[PDB]
Amino acid sequence: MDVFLMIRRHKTTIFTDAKESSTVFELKRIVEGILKRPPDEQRLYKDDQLLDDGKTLGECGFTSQTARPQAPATVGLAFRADDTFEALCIEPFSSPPELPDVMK
Amino acid sequence: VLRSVNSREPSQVIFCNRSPRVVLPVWLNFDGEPQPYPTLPPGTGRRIHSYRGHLWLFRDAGTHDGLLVNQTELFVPSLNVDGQPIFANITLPVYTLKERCLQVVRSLVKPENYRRLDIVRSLYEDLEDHPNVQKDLERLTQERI
Amino acid sequence: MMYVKLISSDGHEFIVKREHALTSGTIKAMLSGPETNEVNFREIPSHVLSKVCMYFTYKVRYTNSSTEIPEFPIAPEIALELLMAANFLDC
Ligand SMILES: Cc1cc([C@H](C(=O)N2C[C@H](O)C[C@H]2C2=NO[C@](C)(c3ccc(-c4scnc4C)cc3)N2)C(C)C)on1
Repeated sequence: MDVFLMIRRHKTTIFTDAKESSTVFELKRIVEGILKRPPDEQRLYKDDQLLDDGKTLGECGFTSQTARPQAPATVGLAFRADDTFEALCIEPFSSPPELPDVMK
Repeated sequence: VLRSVNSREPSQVIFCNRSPRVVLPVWLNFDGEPQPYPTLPPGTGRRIHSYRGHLWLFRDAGTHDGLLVNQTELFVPSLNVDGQPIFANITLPVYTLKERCLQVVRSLVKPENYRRLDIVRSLYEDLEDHPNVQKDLERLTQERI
Repeated sequence: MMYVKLISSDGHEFIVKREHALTSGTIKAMLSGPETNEVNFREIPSHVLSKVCMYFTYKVRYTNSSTEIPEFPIAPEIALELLMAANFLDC
């Protein structure tokens, strides 16, 4: 089972997939290959929860049922600039307009 | 061009609706006229009694959106090996994003008000051009030419 | 693999597999003619461009597969902007 993810930090969102059986650390290797930052400089989150490097994605609650291509599950990412990391900040997307009269 | 062959060879089929739509099976008769058959609720199946060389296609019963059967447009019952019925798997296609948007907008806006949406004229016509089996049959006919 | 950066009108940066992004012929043209792997969309806000990237993933996964295909979900509040975006992107 592939799971489909959005790795999000500030205004950056990475679309990627991984095996449910792969670990958080292996996912950290994917983002460093993309965003050029080592795992020990990365923190991955599910909601407000820090994930252990050794845990599988499925153990962290990323399953095919909840991480679908058309509806990926969100991973928070925070970087260690020099020390104490930073607090997780995932910027939300823009707001849709009010439904036009003819659709409401 | 597109018509069922009068093979007179019975062929048993399972119409399996692996879609979330209510499915309308449509038989192309010996003259090429589309014949609608009873609908299938989402996820249900029917063992239909058919014939070799007959032509079937499948649609959303409410909107006439196109559907796939065994990964293609048309289903032709084949020979039943050891009496085993032929499986017909009806699925959603991968719609284009544009067509998928047209479906959702069509489902939310009465046709009188398409013109009241703030969109380019060409999209009005795109919205207004509701799926219809006969135009698809005409297109498919040229596809052969 | 290779990735590209897709930037919405409000400045959100979406990084997608190059192969996924090349689903859109419009984007294919933005990469080969008129930062080498970035495209800015002055007209597509982040709540639309995010759904488009989800569409690319969905299309690549389920095209030519024998797995039962799920509906691509579109919230009514974004259907109108997604329609114009999809039309522009030819996908
Ligand atoms: C000989 C010969 C006979 C024929 C022709 C004929 O008999 N046909 C045409 C197609 O091959 C289907 C078959 C047929 N028509 O009615 C049944 C009994 C039928 C009833 C319901 C459902 C469905 S589909 C969804 N729900 C149900 C229950 C499916 C099939 N079988 C014509 C006489 C119409 O062509 N050659």
